[PDB]
Amino acid sequence: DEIVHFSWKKGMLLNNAFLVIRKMGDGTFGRVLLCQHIDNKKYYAVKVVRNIKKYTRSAKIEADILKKIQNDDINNNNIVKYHGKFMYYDHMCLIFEPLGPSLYEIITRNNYNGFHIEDIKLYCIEILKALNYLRKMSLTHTDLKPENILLDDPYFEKSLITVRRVTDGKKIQIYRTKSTGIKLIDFGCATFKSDYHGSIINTRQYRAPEVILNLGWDVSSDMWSFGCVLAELYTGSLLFRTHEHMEHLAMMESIIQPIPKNMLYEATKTNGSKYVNKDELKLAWPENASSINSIKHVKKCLPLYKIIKHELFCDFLYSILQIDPTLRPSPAELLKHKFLE
Ligand SMILES: Nc1ncnc2c1ncn2[C@@H]1O[C@H](COP(=O)(O)OP(=O)(O)NP(=O)(O)O)[C@@H](O)[C@H]1O
Repeated sequence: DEIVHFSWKKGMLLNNAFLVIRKMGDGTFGRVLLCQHIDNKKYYAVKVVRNIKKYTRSAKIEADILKKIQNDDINNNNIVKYHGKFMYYDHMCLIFEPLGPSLYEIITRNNYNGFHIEDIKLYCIEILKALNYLRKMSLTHTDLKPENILLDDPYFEKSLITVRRVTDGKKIQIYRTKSTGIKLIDFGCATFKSDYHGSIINTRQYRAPEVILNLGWDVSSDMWSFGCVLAELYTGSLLFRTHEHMEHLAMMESIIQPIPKNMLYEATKTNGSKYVNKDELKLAWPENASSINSIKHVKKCLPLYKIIKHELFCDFLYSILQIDPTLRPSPAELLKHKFLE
């Protein structure tokens, strides 16, 4: 529950500097409050991490990672501006720039309809600037999702526009934002090239095939998540609506492409073994399904080209959503794609 988070009140004075105004959002580890500094009058987003000692330790690592990637670009290379940290008694507090709602929240306000394709193009360019920078810093975010991409404008300036819905061609109204600038947040699980690599990364629905199949992962795993984000920005819904790995894997074959024979072979030697039919070198589907509903769910999955009506964006998305991680393009290469010109 969200009651587990830091107890606050309007008019609170944190560390003899920050005046609490309101709550901006909650995670599972931290509560983010909008604060005004009493010395400079500037506004900040203060993330108050929970009392627990293990979350304090990870927040320190998060602070450390954030500090390393702060730069002098105009838009901070589309990475959330981090200004420093302090302790409020037992609480770790991280100081950020104040940002607007997530791209997910905007989807929610738009009735889970996708953004207009013109706006998708611009969000895409801006997210890629951030990913290209992280690549140059040898950093894998590991938690790319529309919830972790915030609108640069904290005032959320928008107006209603008319769009033909992608599914049926029905004329509907959605919100277009004035600003198209974005910032990446939530660098807690972020991993440098030289650092330790965990077995499971990503939010389940944005998880890369090589992570699920336990084949080892690198910075190219972020690229798979990015493709899921983009599909969601277009349709307003998750590309992979699932809660278990086996179903998730079978969905990948129905929507994108069959899993490369070499990857299924390398999976038999790892913890991805339980997903592979060793003899036939194929997915253990529908053998290892959990119910008939799970099978009907995977059967109901349309291939990507039926979902993505735009031709250049479809080609763009297939480039990204490559099951083989070695075949995925880098952010630098994607910025040269015809769709973004
Ligand atoms: N700079 C910011 N400006 C405005 N809102 C923010 C900002 N940073 C975070 N938030 C909001 O606070 C929520 C939690 O931020 P986050 O850094 O993800 O917290 P966390 O608990 O450490 N990680 P997670 O458990 O994965 O959410 C986000 O989902 C946003 O809604």
